[PDB]
Amino acid sequence: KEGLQIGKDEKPIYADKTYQPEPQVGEESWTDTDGTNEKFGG
Amino acid sequence: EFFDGRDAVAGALAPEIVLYTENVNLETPDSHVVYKPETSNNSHANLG
Repeated sequence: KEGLQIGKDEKPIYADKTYQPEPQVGEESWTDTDGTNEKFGG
Repeated sequence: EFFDGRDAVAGALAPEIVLYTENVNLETPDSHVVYKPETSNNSHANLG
């Protein structure tokens, strides 16, 4: 309910609405191969 | 190596692509890799 989880610490860390998600970042390689019900934010 | 399509159930098995696999003295004499995910080699992630 709190947005895009961006890591773990058990306790899941959530995106800070002030700056996350960064418009300047994304997937790193062209071989994403993403079809398995992924979670995306912007 | 020979390849066929997607259905190719029992008898409709006729090759459509024939690839001549080989081994070469591959080398990169004037360039370096700037992005490589995994330290190991020959993985789907290493295609990119």
